[PDB]
This record gives sequence, structure tokens and C-alpha cells, in this order.
Amino acid sequence: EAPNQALLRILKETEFKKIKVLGSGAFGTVYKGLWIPEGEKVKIPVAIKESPKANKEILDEAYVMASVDNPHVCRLLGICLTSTVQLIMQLMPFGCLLDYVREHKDNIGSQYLLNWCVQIAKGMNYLEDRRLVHRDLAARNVLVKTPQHVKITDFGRAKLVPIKWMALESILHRIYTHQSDVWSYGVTVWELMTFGSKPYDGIPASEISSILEKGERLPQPPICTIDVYMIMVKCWMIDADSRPKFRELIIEFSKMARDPQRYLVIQGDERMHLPSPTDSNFDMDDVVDADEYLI
Ligand SMILES: Cc1cc(Nc2cc(NC(=O)c3c(Cl)cccc3Cl)ccn2)nc(N[C@@H](C)CO)n1
Repeated sequence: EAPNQALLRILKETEFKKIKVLGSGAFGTVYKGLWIPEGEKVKIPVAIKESPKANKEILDEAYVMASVDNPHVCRLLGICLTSTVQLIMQLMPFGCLLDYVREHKDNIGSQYLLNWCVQIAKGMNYLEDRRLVHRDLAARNVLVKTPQHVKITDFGRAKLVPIKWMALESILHRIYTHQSDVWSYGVTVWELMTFGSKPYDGIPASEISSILEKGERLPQPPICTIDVYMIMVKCWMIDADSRPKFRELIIEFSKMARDPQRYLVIQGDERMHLPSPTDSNFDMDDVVDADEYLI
């Protein structure tokens, strides 16, 4: 296909300062930091992600992340070439959407939930245009820049095992398509609508494939109207080509986001509010968010 003319930016270790540790998982460590390029008078808040095999895996992710550019996808700002290479990306100050829905349940209204669905579908449809199959879309892999702006991340599995988020063809035949990402999208929506419930909780992964073959699906979340659950059910159909396209998901959730109380029934949804760029939210003097630092 077309040549990938994306720029791989190499950043000097001296150009950024690590503030604290955000977390540690089954990969390494995520740090919070500040990238202060050369003599540019800017401070960009960043996240820093840190044997030969380990470096191959991380450089494969750098490649995918450097090749995307969308408001609803996390892009690579650059890499740092230390003993083990570090991925430098935009700091998403509110962490992952999964923990966010769990921690802020009492202030999350229908407007926020339906807008997140549109934004996730937008990022996903962009990955589809760029011919990338995510293979790991889940609420844990959606980051929160602000409560009103979310982005898809974790390109470690992205191609040109999370059993409970996979399409039955993926579990059984290792078949991955944009239509199998649509299944993962349905599960992600379910995670949001339940305010972060674990899908098929208590059920071991070995039984999932068989549960799906019989025709069992995730239950209707209490806040979901038949209109919203119908969309989730459509994402979990056996015939992959029967599932909605992401471009249809943008349309469907957009219509709903225009009249959110008609599609999600939440007690107190209206008098609920989350941090906006009015006070608190944000030396703070020369800090510029990566979305405004264009080069
Ligand atoms: C308050 C806060 C902010 C933030 N921001 C952040 C996190 C990123 N995390 C990841 O990119 C990440 C994900 Cl979402 C999955 C697997 C590995 C990584 Cl490094 C990237 C950018 N900003 N992350 C966290 N906790 C991380 C451990 C979750 O990953 N907490």
C-alpha cells in the first residue's frame, strides 16, 4: 500500500523531567512528567512508558502510535533511547475511563456517557480508515484528557488474550477484523453503562466461548433503554458483517446524545456535574497541552 511517511521523534533524556510514578502493571511503569523542548519556552505534560525482545515489542508500539493522528486516539510524541527505550506520550490527567466511571458514578450523566460512545466510535472509525485492527479495545484502554474528551490507547496488539472482550471468531479461530473491534466496542459500552462492572463476573474465561455459542450475552444495564441495549446486542452478533459499522455507531450515538434523557435513565441526571476547564482543572506558566504543541 501507501508509504508511511510518519516522523519518528527521538527525544533527549535531559529534555524531560519525571515528576512521579502513575502506576505499574504487566508491562513496566507509567510516569507523569514534563517535556521541555530545547529553547522553545514550553512545558508539555507527558506520560513516560518503560532485554532485546522487550525493545522489539515497545518499538512495534512506537511505530503504530507514530502512525496515527486523530483527536480521539492517543499518538506518540516521541521515544527516548535509554538502555530500555521509553515511549513518550500526552498525559491524560484523569487516567483510564474504566476507573473514572467507577470513581465518579454519582456525577456521570447520560450526556457524558453518550458523548464518550460517539468519541470512542470516532477514534475506532479513524483506526478503520488507517486500516488498523486494535485487538484490545476495553474501557481500561480509553484515556480521559478531560471528563468531556476521551481517547483510545494501547496499540501493543494493533495490526495493519482479553477473552471477555473478544468476538467469538477471535476466541475460536484467532480471526481479527474491524468487525471484531465492533464486538469489543459493544463490551466497552456495557462497561460504561454499568459504571465499570466486570463483564461475566465470576465466570472463568474457559466457559465464555461456550456461553456465547449457546446465545447468551451481557445483560441489559438498568440505565439502558431498549434503543441503547439493542445497539450493544447488534455488536455481539455471530455474523460479523451483521454488526454495525463504526461510522453507523457515530451516527446512532450522536442522535441519542442530542436528547440523552430519552436513551439513558439515571436518577439525578441533570444536576450532576464533573470538572470543566473552569477553575481547579489545570510553575504552570508555560505549560501547553500536546494537542496545541504542533511541529
Ligand atoms: C491519574 C492517572 C493518569 C494517567 N494518565 C495517563 C496514563 C497512560 N497510560 C497508558 O497509556 C497505558 C494504558 Cl491506558 C494501558 C497500558 C499501558 C499504559 Cl502505559 C497514558 C497517558 N496518560 N494514568 C494513570 N494510571 C495509569 C497507570 C493507567 O494507564 N493515572
